[PDB]
Amino acid sequence: TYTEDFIKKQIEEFNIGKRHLANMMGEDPETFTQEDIDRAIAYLFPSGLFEKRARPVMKHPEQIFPRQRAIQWGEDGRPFHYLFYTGKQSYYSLMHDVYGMLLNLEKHQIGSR
Amino acid sequence: EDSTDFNDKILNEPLKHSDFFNVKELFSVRSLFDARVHLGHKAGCRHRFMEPYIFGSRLDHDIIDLEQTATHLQLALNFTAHMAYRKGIILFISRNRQFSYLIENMARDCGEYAHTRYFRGGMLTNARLLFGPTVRLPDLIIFLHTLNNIFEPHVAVRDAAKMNIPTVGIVDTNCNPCLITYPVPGNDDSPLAVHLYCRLFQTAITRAKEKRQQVEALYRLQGQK
Amino acid sequence: AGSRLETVGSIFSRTRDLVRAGVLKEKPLWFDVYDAFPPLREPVFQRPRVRYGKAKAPIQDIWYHEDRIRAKFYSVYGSGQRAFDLFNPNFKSTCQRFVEKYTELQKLGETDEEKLFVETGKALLAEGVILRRVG
Amino acid sequence: SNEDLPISMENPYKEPLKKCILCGKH
Amino acid sequence: NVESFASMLRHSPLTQMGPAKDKLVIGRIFHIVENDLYIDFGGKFHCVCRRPEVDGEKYQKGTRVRLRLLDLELTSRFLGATTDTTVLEANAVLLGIQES
Amino acid sequence: GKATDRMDAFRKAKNRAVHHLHYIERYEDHTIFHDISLRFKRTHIKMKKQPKGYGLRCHRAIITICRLIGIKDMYAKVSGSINMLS
Ligand code: FES
Ligand SMILES: [Mg+2]
Repeated sequence: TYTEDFIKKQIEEFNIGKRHLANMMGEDPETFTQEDIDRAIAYLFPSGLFEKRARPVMKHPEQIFPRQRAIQWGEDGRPFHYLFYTGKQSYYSLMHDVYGMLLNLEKHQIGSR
Repeated sequence: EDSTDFNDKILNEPLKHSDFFNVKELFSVRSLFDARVHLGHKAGCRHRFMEPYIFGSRLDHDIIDLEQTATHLQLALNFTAHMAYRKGIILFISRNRQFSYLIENMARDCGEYAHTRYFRGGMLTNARLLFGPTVRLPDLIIFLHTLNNIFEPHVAVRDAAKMNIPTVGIVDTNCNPCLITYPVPGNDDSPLAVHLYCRLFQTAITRAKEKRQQVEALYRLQGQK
Repeated sequence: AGSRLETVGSIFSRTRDLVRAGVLKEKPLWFDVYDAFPPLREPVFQRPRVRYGKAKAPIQDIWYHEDRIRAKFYSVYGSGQRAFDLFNPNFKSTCQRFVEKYTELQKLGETDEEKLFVETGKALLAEGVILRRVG
Repeated sequence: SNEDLPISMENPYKEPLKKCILCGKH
Repeated sequence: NVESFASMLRHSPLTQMGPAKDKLVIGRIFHIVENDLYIDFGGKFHCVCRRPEVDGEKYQKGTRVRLRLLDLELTSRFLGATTDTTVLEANAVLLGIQES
Repeated sequence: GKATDRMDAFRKAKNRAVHHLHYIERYEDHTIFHDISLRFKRTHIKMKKQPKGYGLRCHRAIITICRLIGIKDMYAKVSGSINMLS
């Protein structure tokens, strides 16, 4: 489990390292893209491992780290979402919204996968 | 000192009044009759422990004594209002698929929680291992349909009894009110009855929360002056 | 610690004993409300059992004096043309109107039941109520 | 008391018992 | 002065209806799912009928129709069961559409 | 408690026992209020109330339970199937 504060620290470290990496490569820090970072990492740390994920990777912490939801209960412990005690609030709320829109429509009445 | 005075003037005060939130005006015997509360299942579907609440059988159809229903509803609404007043977590549980949308809307409006989907095992007896170590269990569970989809008692009432969570449940002529703290003998199938129950409980919760804010604000004003 | 024995006493009884013994450091939020306004029946788990032998359910049927009139009018003269509107709390069917007229004539004090039934039919005919017998 | 309470009666709507086609015939 | 529950039950339209078999009533449609008319009357349960093949387009939500009730609830006890299995629905025949 | 390792079985049983608790009413905090006769799955238990100083002449297992509960004096006789669980 990674907290939001840890993510913020990683983002700050990523920005500092990105500016340092641009300084090492002698390019403009402002106009430095992820492709430029990938090229610098590949040249500085040449890895021939066939699996790409085993090679050194320097990306944004948002993409590198997985995605976690926020804590539903606050200091008082009260959950923030009405359908919390179902264990799948995101799915059931989405199903609730679709069913509601289906009711509303009833009242009114190739490349896409 | 101040905390003890705060609790005495806010929490202990309503306990000294028979009806502090005035829930008697919410419902009447004629209102229940117009909502088809008295209707029940067949005599062959009659379950034990509901015979005292059943007024009688009318052409192989049970009739529920609305006099007992009114008294049980009065106690249930009073308990629900006090729990809402005490900032308690109220969970509406119902496995019926005809009123799931209505019950979820009621929970949104009153600010409380609802569970109208499949009840996975361990949501109460093993809640810490699923939601998290610091999860807070509900302080009150309200059943609008105590029976699951196989015409058997729901597992939530047994789990609530295990976890010492009081239950307010609507019980028809084929339910088991043995483990329900506040059984309300009525009709759980008529849409009018279900809507009436949702409105009465929503009004009781809303009034309790508003009166809690008014009393707390008045107490703070008195403390300042 | 708490107690998860749902079949041994009620939730209140278990909670009260644990608080008395000191196992539960703090009473639950619902404890005060339950004590102030206890339910009519304390919730204790009791196993349902089958009624063997000559035991019969105490639930009794619901019958009235007018049920004889309704059954007779449903047999002779059949069901009325007017469709029942159960939504209206003040709906009055042809059979009910026949029952009311029969009751009114009974209040007058006619002795013969057959004459009472015939007079009720005569009153409806005078009022214009359609009386189509099945036979 | 109240005269609207249900009374004790046998079922008046009960239909007569069905009889076979040969009932009552030698 | 206050109406008693016994008085309400005695004078209720459902009580004075008597047996529900072969009785003409008026129902209201409140739900349609793939040519299935979920008609509701003054009873504990609704009745599900099929849209008539003749001029069935007028059967929409809120339409009032005439029904011949056969049973207020379909319950039956089968072999080995300790209780009557129920469908939570009534049985009726869709005669037509109520017209005023 | 059941486990492949005996220590794990001890931990599981102990942590489940603390959640499943009864309450025993002790007369004057040393005995039972009245004599109790019961049968539970072919196990007959007959317990007699005793005055102070009598001691626990009940069973090696019942002594352990009575000491945990807080009962000081009782006389219990066990007949039939001597099954620890029953
Ligand atoms: S019914 Fe068979 S002989 Fe009468
Ligand atoms: Mg029901």
